Amino acid sequence: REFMAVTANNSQLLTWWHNTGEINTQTPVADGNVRQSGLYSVKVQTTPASSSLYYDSFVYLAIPGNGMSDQLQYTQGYNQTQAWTSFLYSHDATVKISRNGSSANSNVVIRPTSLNFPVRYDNQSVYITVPYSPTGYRFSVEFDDDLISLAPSGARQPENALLIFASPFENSSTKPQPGSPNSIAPAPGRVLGLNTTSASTVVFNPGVYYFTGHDHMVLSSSVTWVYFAPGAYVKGAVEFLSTASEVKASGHGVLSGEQYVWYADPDEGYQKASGANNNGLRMWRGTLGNSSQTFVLNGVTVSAPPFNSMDWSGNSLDLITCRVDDYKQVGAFYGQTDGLEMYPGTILQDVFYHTDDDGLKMYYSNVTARNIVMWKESVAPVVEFGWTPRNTENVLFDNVDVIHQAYANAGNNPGIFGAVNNYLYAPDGLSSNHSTGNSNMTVRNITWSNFRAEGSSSALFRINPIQNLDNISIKNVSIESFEPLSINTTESWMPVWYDLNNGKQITVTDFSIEGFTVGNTTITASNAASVGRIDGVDPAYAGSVHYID
Ligand SMILES: *[C@@H]1O[C@H](CO)[C@@H](O)[C@H](O)[C@H]1NC(C)=O
Ligand SMILES: *[C@@H]1O[C@H](CO)[C@@H](O)[C@H](O)[C@H]1NC(C)=O
Ligand SMILES: *[C@@H]1O[C@H](CO)[C@@H](O)[C@H](O)[C@H]1NC(C)=O
Ligand SMILES: *[C@@H]1O[C@H](CO)[C@@H](O)[C@H](O)[C@H]1NC(C)=O
Ligand SMILES: *[C@@H]1O[C@H](CO)[C@@H](O)[C@H](O)[C@H]1NC(C)=O
Ligand SMILES: *[C@@H]1O[C@H](CO)[C@@H](O)[C@H](O)[C@H]1NC(C)=O
Ligand SMILES: *[C@@H]1O[C@H](CO)[C@@H](O)[C@H](O)[C@H]1NC(C)=O
Ligand SMILES: *[C@@H]1O[C@H](CO)[C@@H](O)[C@H](O)[C@H]1NC(C)=O
Ligand SMILES: *[C@@H]1O[C@H](CO)[C@@H](O)[C@H](O)[C@H]1NC(C)=O
Ligand SMILES: *[C@@H]1O[C@H](CO)[C@@H](O)[C@H](O)[C@H]1NC(C)=O
Ligand SMILES: *[C@@H]1O[C@H](CO)[C@@H](O)[C@H](O)[C@H]1NC(C)=O
Repeated sequence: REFMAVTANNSQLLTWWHNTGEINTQTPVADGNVRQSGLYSVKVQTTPASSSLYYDSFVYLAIPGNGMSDQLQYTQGYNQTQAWTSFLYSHDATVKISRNGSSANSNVVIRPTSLNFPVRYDNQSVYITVPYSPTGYRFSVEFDDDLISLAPSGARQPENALLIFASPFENSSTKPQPGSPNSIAPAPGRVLGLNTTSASTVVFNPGVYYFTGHDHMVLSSSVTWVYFAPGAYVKGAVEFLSTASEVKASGHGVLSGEQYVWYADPDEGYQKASGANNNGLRMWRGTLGNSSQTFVLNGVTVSAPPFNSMDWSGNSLDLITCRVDDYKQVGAFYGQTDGLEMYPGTILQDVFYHTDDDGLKMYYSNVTARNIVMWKESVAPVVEFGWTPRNTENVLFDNVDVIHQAYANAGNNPGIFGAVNNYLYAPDGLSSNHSTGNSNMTVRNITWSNFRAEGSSSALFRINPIQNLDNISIKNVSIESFEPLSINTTESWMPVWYDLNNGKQITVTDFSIEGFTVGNTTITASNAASVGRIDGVDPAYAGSVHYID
């Protein structure tokens, strides 16, 4: 009979397919269709490896502009595309990647490079041995003959990326069990009524769903759980109306914003927002009441966000906290596609971020984020804590691998650790005016450890002390190489700042750097400037920046 995909559904491996897959690299796909990679084929086999059968795993594809040519102006203008595949496993597995029959053999580089997964080449295919881990893995497979140079940094990156998201099975806390109370399971196609349903749980089983570019998933006040099953592909954006103790989004399905134009404004027919009013449609949105709420986000893959990925509405955001795990953001080619907000007390781990703006937004206290892989695009720092002076303390960001960066100029506000200017006076974040800070606020007890920047990188830090800084520690940070000196994105700095109202000088206390390396060179106080390119620390703060060797 004619060939057909064969998927796995057993205790060791789960893969899925879409019969409405559409090969398309220039226009929007049909409402009920799913853009599929025409370049990469992926199959998975549970070890031990043998002549046994390999199971097909659907490879999704995201492209800049989502097929809307008039939206390309809102991207960086690169021709890069991003493909990815997800599967669940509970045992070591071999991932077999195949390109078309006419493609020549080419070695690959897996990022993060610290994974060191066994790789073998045979039968015009690439075999990667992915070990099982309860936290799973999220990595990039980069073919040497697919690398291109991104101007003006010259960064060497895949023209057609392929991401592999291997995740653990779903337990009863992330998957609606049989007999789950008061649930609703919409049929494939246009999804209606969720904004008025009396259901508590919305279940998206395998299939394709869409809300169009002029509506989104507004969930009624009774909905406290939305589930995206592995094999479910939902075109839309989520907004909870519930003010309950917990609102949750889980499952390993996909939530895609590809039908929305950049900066789509829900209050204006979803047309591009007027005057950068900051009302672009978020992929995750909620609204607080007068009581605490926890946002649990687990397993989901978000693709093609039309604006910031997430923000909660409310006068007091101190009552919201997040619990994020095994989550990914892909195909975020548009500008201002920020990573998630990590509200007070948040625990975020095992995440993959493709972002063209603020990545790890350190705006709240008692936050812990670890095991993150980031494909930083061309705008904003990897870590952001500028824009507005704040009282923030007790933060730990650990094990963050920035596998790529492609900045272009100083105006992009480049840097691994950055704090841009005050948004109220410098909307684009860059200004020589450093007298709008707040001497009455302090960011304290911050730890950024085990950060790794692969390939060419921007500056270690570009920090505006818009409020006092105290006890900030950088422990273990490796930069493989620096971007070109000519694009002015690699020199680190920290200018002296002053209080907006009384002119009191903002203070910096105990800012330590340890285990900082550039390529094969260890950075110390002696070569901090000449090799580490740290030459912009204000003389007033120089004595507060310590190199622990
Ligand atoms: C086959 O794959 C190569 C990359 O290996 C790609 O450049 C080429 O366009 C593909 N052939 C076609 C026409 O599908
Ligand atoms: C994509 O852009 C790169 C430069 O960044 C260029 O080398 C490559 O030829 C372009 N690909 C196509 C199909 O034009
Ligand atoms: C529910 O959402 C639909 C759009 O899908 C909208 O037309 C309708 O007015 C909404 N219902 C209410 C009560 O807001
Ligand atoms: C795997 O099988 C289970 C049980 O029949 C089913 O609920 C699930 O949808 C299947 N997964 C897929 C997408 O094939
Ligand atoms: C929060 O609002 C509810 C509903 O109006 C009310 O019953 C409750 O007393 C309020 N809680 C506080 C802290 O005032
Ligand atoms: C941080 O957690 C501590 C408990 O260790 C608590 O006292 C403090 O209020 C929290 N800070 C914020 C702003 O949530
Ligand atoms: C400091 O922050 C860490 C997180 O990095 C937290 O575990 C610890 O309780 C905080 N205590 C202080 C003030 O050092
Ligand atoms: C800096 O900006 C503030 C806020 O707009 C303004 O009040 C002040 O005059 C500016 N100072 C300089 C150096 O122009
Ligand atoms: C920094 O890396 C070294 C590698 O030898 C490791 O021993 C140390 O624990 C790391 N420091 C932190 C705080 O993770
Ligand atoms: C980098 O950008 C800053 C701010 O735009 C500017 O002051 C500096 O001169 C630039 N670096 C150089 C010397 O080109
Ligand atoms: C260190 O890196 C530089 C630049 O890549 C290279 O020229 C040099 O040979 C390297 N030295 C060692 C000992 O690896």
